[PDB]
Amino acid sequence: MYTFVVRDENSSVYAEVSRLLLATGQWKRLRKDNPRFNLMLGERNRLPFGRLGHEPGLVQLVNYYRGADKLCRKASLVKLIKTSPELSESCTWFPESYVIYPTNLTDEREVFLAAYNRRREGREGNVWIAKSSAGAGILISSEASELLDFIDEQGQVHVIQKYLEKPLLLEPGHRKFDIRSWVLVDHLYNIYLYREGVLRTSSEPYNSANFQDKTCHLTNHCIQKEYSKNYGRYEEGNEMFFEEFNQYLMDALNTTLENSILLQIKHIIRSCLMCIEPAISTKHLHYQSFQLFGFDFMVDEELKVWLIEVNGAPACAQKLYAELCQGIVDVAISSVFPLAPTSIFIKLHHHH
Amino acid sequence: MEVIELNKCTSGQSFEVILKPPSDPSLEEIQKKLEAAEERRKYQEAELLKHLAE
Amino acid sequence: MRECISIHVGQAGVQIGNACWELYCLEHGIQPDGQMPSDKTIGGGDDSFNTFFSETGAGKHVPRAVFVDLEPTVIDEVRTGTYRQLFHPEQLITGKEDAANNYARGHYTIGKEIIDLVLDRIRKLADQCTGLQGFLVFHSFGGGTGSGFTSLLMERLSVDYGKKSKLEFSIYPAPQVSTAVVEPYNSILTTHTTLEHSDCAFMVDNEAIYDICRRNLDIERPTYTNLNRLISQIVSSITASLRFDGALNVDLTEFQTNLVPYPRIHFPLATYAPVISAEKAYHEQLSVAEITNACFEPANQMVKCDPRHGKYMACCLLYRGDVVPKDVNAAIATIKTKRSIQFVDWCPTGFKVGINYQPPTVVPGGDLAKVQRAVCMLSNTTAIAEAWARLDHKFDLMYAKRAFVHWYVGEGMEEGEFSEAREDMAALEKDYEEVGVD
Amino acid sequence: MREIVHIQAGQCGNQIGAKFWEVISDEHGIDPTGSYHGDSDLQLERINVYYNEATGNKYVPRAILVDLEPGTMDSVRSGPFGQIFRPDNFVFGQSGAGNNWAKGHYTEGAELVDSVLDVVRKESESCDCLQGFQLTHSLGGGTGSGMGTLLISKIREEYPDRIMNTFSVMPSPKVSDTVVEPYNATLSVHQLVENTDETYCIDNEALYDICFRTLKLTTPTYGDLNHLVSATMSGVTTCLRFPGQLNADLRKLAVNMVPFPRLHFFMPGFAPLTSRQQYRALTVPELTQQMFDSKNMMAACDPRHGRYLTVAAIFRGRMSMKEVDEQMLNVQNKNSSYFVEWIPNNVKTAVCDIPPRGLKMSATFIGNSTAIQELFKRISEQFTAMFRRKAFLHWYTGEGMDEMEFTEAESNMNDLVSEYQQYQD
Ligand SMILES: Nc1nc2c(ncn2[C@@H]2O[C@H](COP(=O)(O)OP(=O)(O)OP(=O)(O)O)[C@@H](O)[C@H]2O)c(=O)[nH]1
Ligand SMILES: Nc1ncnc2c1ncn2[C@@H]1O[C@H](COP(=O)(O)OP(=O)(O)CP(=O)(O)O)[C@@H](O)[C@H]1O
Ligand SMILES: Nc1nc2c(ncn2[C@@H]2O[C@H](COP(=O)(O)OP(=O)(O)O)[C@@H](O)[C@H]2O)c(=O)[nH]1
Ligand SMILES: CN(c1ccc(C(N)=O)nn1)C1CCC1
Ligand SMILES: [Ca+2]
Ligand SMILES: [Ca+2]
Ligand SMILES: [Ca+2]
Ligand SMILES: [Mg+2]
Ligand SMILES: [Mg+2]
Ligand SMILES: [Mg+2]
Repeated sequence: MYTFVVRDENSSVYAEVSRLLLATGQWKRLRKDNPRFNLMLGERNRLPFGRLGHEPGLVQLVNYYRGADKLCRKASLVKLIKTSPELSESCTWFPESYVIYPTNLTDEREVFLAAYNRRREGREGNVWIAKSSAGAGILISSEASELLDFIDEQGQVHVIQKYLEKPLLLEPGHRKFDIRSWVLVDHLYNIYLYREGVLRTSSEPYNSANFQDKTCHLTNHCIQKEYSKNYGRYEEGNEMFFEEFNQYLMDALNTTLENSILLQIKHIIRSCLMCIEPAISTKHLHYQSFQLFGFDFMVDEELKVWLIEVNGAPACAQKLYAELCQGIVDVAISSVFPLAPTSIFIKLHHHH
Repeated sequence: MEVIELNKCTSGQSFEVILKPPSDPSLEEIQKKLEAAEERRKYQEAELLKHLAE
Repeated sequence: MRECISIHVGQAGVQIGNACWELYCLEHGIQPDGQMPSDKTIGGGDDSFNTFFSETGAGKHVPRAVFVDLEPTVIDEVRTGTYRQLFHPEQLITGKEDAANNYARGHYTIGKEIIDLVLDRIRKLADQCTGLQGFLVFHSFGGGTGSGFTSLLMERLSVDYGKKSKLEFSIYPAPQVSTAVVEPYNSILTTHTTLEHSDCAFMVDNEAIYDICRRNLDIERPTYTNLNRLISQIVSSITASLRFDGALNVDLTEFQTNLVPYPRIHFPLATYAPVISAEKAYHEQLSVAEITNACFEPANQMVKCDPRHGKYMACCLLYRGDVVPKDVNAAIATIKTKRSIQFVDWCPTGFKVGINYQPPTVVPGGDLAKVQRAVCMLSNTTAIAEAWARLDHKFDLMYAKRAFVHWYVGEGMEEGEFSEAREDMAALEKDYEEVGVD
Repeated sequence: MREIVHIQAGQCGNQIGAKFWEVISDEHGIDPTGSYHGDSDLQLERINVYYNEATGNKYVPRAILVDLEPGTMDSVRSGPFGQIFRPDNFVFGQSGAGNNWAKGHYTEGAELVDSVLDVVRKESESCDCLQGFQLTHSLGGGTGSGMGTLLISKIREEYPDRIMNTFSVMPSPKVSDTVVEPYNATLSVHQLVENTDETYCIDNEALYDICFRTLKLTTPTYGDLNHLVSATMSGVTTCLRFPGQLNADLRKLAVNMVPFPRLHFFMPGFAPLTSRQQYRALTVPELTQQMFDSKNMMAACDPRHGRYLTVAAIFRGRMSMKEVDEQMLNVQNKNSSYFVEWIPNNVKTAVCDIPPRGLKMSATFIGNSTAIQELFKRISEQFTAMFRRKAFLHWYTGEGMDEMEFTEAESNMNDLVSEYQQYQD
């Protein structure tokens, strides 16, 4: 009889895992403060890693890699990419980005204007986007004065990265979109990619002559369901899955999702996770770790994949909660606490 | 990667390697804390005996 | 030359003291009867070993130690043990009933009535020193004597020896080799009243020594003898610079200078390797780069934690055996490129390195195998704060219900000394976070 | 040298105490004459904890036999090991207590208390360093109850900083001598709450249910109930009488078991408990699963009705200490809903190489559980059933007591029930 606890009631993902665990009759749930446990579904912020792995006779497992925030925070990711030789500053799949601190507080303000003036002088597209992790608060503008003046009006760190002025547009509609891939990493650091992805598409025609209205530029699921007037017109819930998106790519462009986008995605996920393995690995640690990730990708009109950000506590698509949650119990939990396919994941082999 | 202050003797040697440059109570007060805890003991034990006398 | 007096308080300190002086004698070629064939100055001399050993006219090399326990059953093992002849009866002080794992008992009730005696016995070894450096105090955190009495002894030593240094060797409490439950109280009580009196403290977590004995020595259930023979190795390696020729860590003062920039953060993390089972057929002798690369694994730290998520303030590498500087610098370079070694911006990113050619001595019949080179890394990391967080959490759980508090109050302690000691730890944890996190 | 002073008062007290000395005497190799004839040095390691070394290598238990009628103690002296006891340590009256707490505590007992303490004092003055006392007695009778508590009240007055342990037999209407046992029990319990550090509760009903159901004894006897107490007393004292890495005296043992001064009432357990399929070897799992089973507990209290404050387990025999940890760690990690979460590591374990007589290996259970409140609920319910009508009060009011003192004992134990209740939630 294995035992676990719950410390994040707001997690729609692991709320299902706990429901499945109790359905097996072999996992008993405990109060949220009982240290005698095998598995911990911990909180998001200020998770007490230091107290894990000190209970005699208990092998403990947690669902958050300590130090993953370096990859899931806006400013941390950029600093990680420009400082990590594995990715280098010339990383071809990550938009040219810069970390900018508000003037009321290192900082890459001057380095940003340097490349900005270089672009304004060379007639090139010079539309940037400002964002941060403390947002739901994003500003798109082609003027460097408005971007910097908007960050100084706040009080937390921000990042200015190139805006993809040539995004891939679906038809019919002429609309933007992004791609969400779920990647699970077990205690052995095997990198499993969920065979099922989702595209959170915009229900508005992309307009390049008006960044003021951010409904055809932002593809978030909550902005389309609040500020968009064509929500649910083309696909149910602005969510297209890998089956239909694969058929469209074959009818219009004469190619497959595997060859055009999936290879780049599997390459980006590898490069990001292998990069920070020696920093977050729990190979010879007194406790074990495994975390679910949510990579958000972009695609331009040249079928080149760019990395937007990585989510450390992502939510899932309503249609994929069952298949994915069960998979988490198969490869991540039961692999360490066995019970008494055609895996739904894609192992991304690598050199540990 | 620099090696400074190399000292060698018969039974070994020691040096320093730099990779990157940077960027009470008196004797009177203790006897009081001890005697004070001894008084609270005597007062607690006295209340125990007074209880037994009743 | 300058002398060092060692003090062993409680069962844990006294047993670990027994295991170290056994090692010191094997290293320095000192027989159980105290004679030293290699010492050519009969009954005198200011050699390096004389920092820990004095000499008599008869040529007996006697430790500069003092064993203190409030119940005699543990010290008696020394009076009749293998090295009974080293010490004289003055150096062994024993009471008649212990502190029942009660800090308030060892500190107040029982400690007051025996403190003046220990001082006198220590004053007798001090008068034999031409230039006393300071004291090495071995004790446990859980034991009522190791915790309650040690803090009191420290307060007085800072009064009778103001300018002298005081290093600690503290045994962190681990449930796998303990039968008590109030150890978090004692640990937090003693760390509060001792903090401003200890210049540098080496914490060993029995849980760490336990798993190193189970994993590397293939002991299914290790005894205190097992734990002590390993802990005495680390201790030997840390005190070697004071007993042998050298220029690194040559006096107790150099330990604070090289390891403790901020005072309240005086708890270096220790790491040791290799630890090889003697029962093994025959092991492949590890290289300098391999054993050094092991110093950054959690599996051989005296306290289980994650230095990757802390920041280093200082770092020492004490080597023993066939090691040359050329090989050391080679391994270090390779490790900086594979590891996460984040220093604090107000401290140099460097390593002081000491090398003693004599390889580690092993007690015949012991559990460790003879290796040609070994190393011990002393690193001041904010990651050791995890050990405090663990302990401070257990303290909160019990104190929220005032559990076991009556046992301390009943021995003369005021309930306020709990919250006063706890708030001090809340300050010690904040100092670690102010220096480590961003 | 950490000596213990044993005391047994009353019929139940002395019969149980006698068998106790019969059990451990055999374990330490002490024959009925006081001569040692064992084969292991571990039998003498801690022999001075319960025995005084006389001349000629004779060992004389450090016990004091007490009672207000000569009957019971005449049996002990003529019994198997009766000669072993010190002739002077027999202190007895002739009137008797008539199963009346008042007589044992105020009138008859009072006249004899000074002479008993004179012997207690004589045994202590020889101790190099006294750990503390232990009294065996029942609470439903008059002597071991009324006088027994009176002794404790006076031993704590002369030795206010020594440990006072008691093995207390609680009355049950299924094994009842007199209808007034709830009176005597309620009065004693208040004394134990005040002047004892540890009290092992031993319900005669649980002893009866164990002999009848688990042991398959058709018609149990007081002697059968005492064999269990004998073996149990031997178990809880194993860590004290034999060597090992334990190094624990009575005070240190209480310090880790009593989180609160008044909640020092334990439930003991023993395993195995087999009926005569008696030669089967018992595995470490079986030893553990029974040790925590209520049917192996002697308080007649369902532990699953409360929560464990602290638990202590002692294992005897040549076994796999690695295997002991696993099974114990298994019981915790499989029933962690019954241990309190505000006391980390409240379950500890000890191993001993010497097993009891005639058993490859055994396990003794010591539990400080809030379930014990169900015991004091029975006693308080039976008390109120009679005191509400003042029934049988005259036996006591005639001895000099007032109804007020009864009302206080009533409210005193109801408080003890409420105290155990606020820690179960
Ligand atoms: N590493 C190691 N730890 C020990 C040793 N002896 C005891 N301990 C630990 O010390 C803690 C208990 O403290 P003790 O040293 O036994 O108590 P004490 O200092 O003698 O003080 P008293 O309570 O009066 O007995 C437990 O957590 C033990 O695990 C030892 O020889 N080696
Ligand atoms: N450099 C860039 N070029 C083009 N579009 C961008 C962009 N950066 C962000 N976006 C748009 O913003 C969205 C992602 O925003 P971002 O991830 O920064 O906020 P967020 O993290 O709160 C959303 P989530 O965490 O749910 O993925 C995408 O849908 C994308 O269309
Ligand atoms: N277990 C056990 N209980 C006993 C024994 N003798 C008496 N009792 C119980 O003790 C109570 C009577 O107390 P008693 O021994 O007569 O007290 P005394 O007057 O001091 O001798 C009743 O509840 C009995 O069930 C015995 O030998 N074994
Ligand atoms: C399990 N155990 C205990 C614990 C408590 C008591 C008691 N009589 O209170 N007895 N034995 C031993 C491990 C070292 C002590
Ligand atoms: Ca000399
Ligand atoms: Ca000082
Ligand atoms: Ca009379
Ligand atoms: Mg986000
Ligand atoms: Mg001790
Ligand atoms: Mg009777």
